[PDB]
Amino acid sequence: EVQLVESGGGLVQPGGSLRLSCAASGFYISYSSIHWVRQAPGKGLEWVASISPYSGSTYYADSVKGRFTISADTSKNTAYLQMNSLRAEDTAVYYCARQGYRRRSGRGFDYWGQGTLVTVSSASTKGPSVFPLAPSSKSTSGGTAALGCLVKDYFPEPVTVSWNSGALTSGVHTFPAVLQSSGLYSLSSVVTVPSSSLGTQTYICNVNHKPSNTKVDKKVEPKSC
Amino acid sequence: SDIQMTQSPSSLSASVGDRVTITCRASQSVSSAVAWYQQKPGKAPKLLIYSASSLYSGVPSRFSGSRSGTDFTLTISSLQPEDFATYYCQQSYSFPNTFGQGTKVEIKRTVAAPSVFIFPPSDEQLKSGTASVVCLLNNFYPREAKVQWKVDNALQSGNSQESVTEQDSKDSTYSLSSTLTLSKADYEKHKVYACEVTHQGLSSPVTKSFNRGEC
RNA sequence: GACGCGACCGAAAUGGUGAAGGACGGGUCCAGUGCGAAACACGCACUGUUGAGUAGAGUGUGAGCUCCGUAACUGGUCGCGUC
Ligand SMILES: [Mg+2]
Repeated sequence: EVQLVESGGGLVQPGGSLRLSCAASGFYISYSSIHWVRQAPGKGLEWVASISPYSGSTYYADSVKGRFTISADTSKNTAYLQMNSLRAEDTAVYYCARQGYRRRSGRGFDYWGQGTLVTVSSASTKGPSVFPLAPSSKSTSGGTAALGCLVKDYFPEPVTVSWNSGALTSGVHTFPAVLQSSGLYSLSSVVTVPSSSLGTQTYICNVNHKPSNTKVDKKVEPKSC
Repeated sequence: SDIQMTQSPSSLSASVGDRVTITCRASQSVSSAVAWYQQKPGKAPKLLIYSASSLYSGVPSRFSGSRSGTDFTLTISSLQPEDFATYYCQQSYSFPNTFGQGTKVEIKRTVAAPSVFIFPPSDEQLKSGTASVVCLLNNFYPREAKVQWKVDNALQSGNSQESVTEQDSKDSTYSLSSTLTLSKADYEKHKVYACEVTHQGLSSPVTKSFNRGEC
């Protein structure tokens, strides 16, 4: 019954500002400490800030002090993180977390939201180009062919990839995106399939990049000789 | 001084049923104000242990925490399949609060060599002036693997990026993609494009290659 | 010995006075632990080994005690009066 939902993430340019919110339900934030914790992609958890009940005392990590402000609006049962002078290194999933009740769980953070992604970058929103990774005109390695789609040069995260509108899941590997030196992301999704089906089975990669209004489907077939 | 929480090991491989211990060493006294969290890929962390040794409500008793001075341990007495995850310690003794760096607990299995595939750039991409060459290493174990790109037998350096999947929930293997990026002009100046792979499960290096503009 | 008067002593009490710091306490101060939906701030409880400046980091006509007084008395002693 206890839930936290963070919102307000998205893309911002270096030096810009962004306000995150953390909407609580199933409890009243006035009786709890509320914390913000962030996680850069592929990295660990980093404590950001907290606000104490009854006093309103606020505390900040050295890395954000003077730039971030935590606050609470009890009439919306919502906590906020105002982020100013943002830098590329502030790119992260931002979680809000409730510190639980002292008698029940000490100072542990007993409930966490799902997180909201904040991307700080001078790159502009851009949809991917989707290119086929065609099954090789030889036979194949093992007994199975491999094919895929290359999802190149999009911004920001995330994109979703499926195969055959979700029907094909076995043997699918969709790789974590890499940030290229251009500032754009790229990833590939591959699937291993029987080589004997390459000319009669249909393989379509479905790519959706909601920030750029880019949704495409690419049929991946063998080429010529 | 901020309190440092030094967490070890950064990762460990274990079998279902094994007893494993994860350690967090604080840089000053934190009394017993230490919590442990579990986090699965793409998901929010979940509280396991609070106040160093107290089991959080609803957590299975195979999870335990212990305090030895300023050294803290999380033990899983018998790993179950749902326990493979990343674990984090956290001190709440003083502000600013501090997390340890995390320990990823992965599932041990038998060595499996990769299946290797190379993909030339599509004719569609070449139209735009860039060539991406992709090498796939499929379903291998352990995670350690070396991919080298050769262009007309010259070893490349600095112009590729790699990505690795999470351990597969079924067969417990990894897969890896390596992408070599060249301008179209550079790509068309050479013929043979090769991906050379070394892995524990391979008795000798494996090369997959294509000739530019061939089938 | 009784009644009576006085002085001296004692004296419950009391006006003023000024030293003592954690072994007089505290609604003094500091710290720690727990509790209050509560890490700080606020409140309560508890534990503190130079906890800790003796009259103030105090806005106690605080207790006790020192020193100078005063003193109920239905206490003692001595003198004197009457028998
Ligand atoms: Mg307090």
